Amino acid sequence: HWGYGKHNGPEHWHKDFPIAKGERQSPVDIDTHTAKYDPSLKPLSVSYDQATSLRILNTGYLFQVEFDDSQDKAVLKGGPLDGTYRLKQFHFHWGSLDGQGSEHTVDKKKYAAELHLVHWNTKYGDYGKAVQQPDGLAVLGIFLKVGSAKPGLQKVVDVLDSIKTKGKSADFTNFDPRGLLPESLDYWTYPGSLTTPPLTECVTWIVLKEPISVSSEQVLKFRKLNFNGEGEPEELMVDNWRPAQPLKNRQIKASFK
Ligand SMILES: CCCSc1c(F)c(F)c(S(N)(=O)=O)c(F)c1F
Ligand SMILES: CCCSc1c(F)c(F)c(S(N)(=O)=O)c(F)c1F
Ligand SMILES: [Zn+2]
Repeated sequence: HWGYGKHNGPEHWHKDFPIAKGERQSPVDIDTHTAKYDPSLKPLSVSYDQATSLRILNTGYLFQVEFDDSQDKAVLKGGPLDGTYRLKQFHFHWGSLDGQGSEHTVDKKKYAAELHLVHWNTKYGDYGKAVQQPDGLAVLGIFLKVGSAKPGLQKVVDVLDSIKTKGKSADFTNFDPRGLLPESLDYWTYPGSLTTPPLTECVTWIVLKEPISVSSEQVLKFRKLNFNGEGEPEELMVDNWRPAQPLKNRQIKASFK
């Protein structure tokens, strides 16, 4: 199966998922000097006041926190989006070293990790339909740098030892994703794709300019997870990021400056 290694990593994915070589692949390098300020973009509206987390899961590729998306609770709207997108899950990608781990880059700068909050377009009724459509998903991306601890991340960090291996889950209720946001909602936006197979071109990317700070100890705990399942040989879950893909004809828009 696909993964992040020499044998089955990003450079191999095209053989099972030919859209890997498509015209709107993600992530990309964000060249801050060619991005266009767009005074017509709206401020993002991130409404997470009624978010209901359910569960945290080690998928064998990453870990994800899942939300009850059976009602209009936690929604993203505004900015470049038409309509209303419902929060389904967040997850992270991270490095073996603090020097790498993010999927998007900024003027070629790699961050230690990248948080993705995945939302689906409620015009399509549910996630499984939405992920098939060109404007099905909106993913909010937030860079992590290593520095001061992020207090709102600690509840996540502390549960990871209960989901060390592929397929493990744990109840994860009452987690507030507002704790993971930076102060500023200034963003870049561009049309792209899932960054993991099946690499579908269904994503409007919204990448915040301001990183959040996490401690060395918090990211260290991400790196103790395992790609493998229980009772299989230990492979640390590190470097689960796809490198930047060709921008092709696309324009990155900035909400600011
Ligand atoms: C023997 C186990 C690895 S075989 C393999 C593979 F090499 C891939 F590149 C892929 S891919 N194109 O999905 O990365 C794959 F699914 C595989 F099963
Ligand atoms: C694979 C599709 C099922 S889960 C998923 C996803 F929805 C994403 F948007 C992304 S991402 N990285 O494009 O936000 C992701 F990595 C995922 F694993
Ligand atoms: Zn992701």
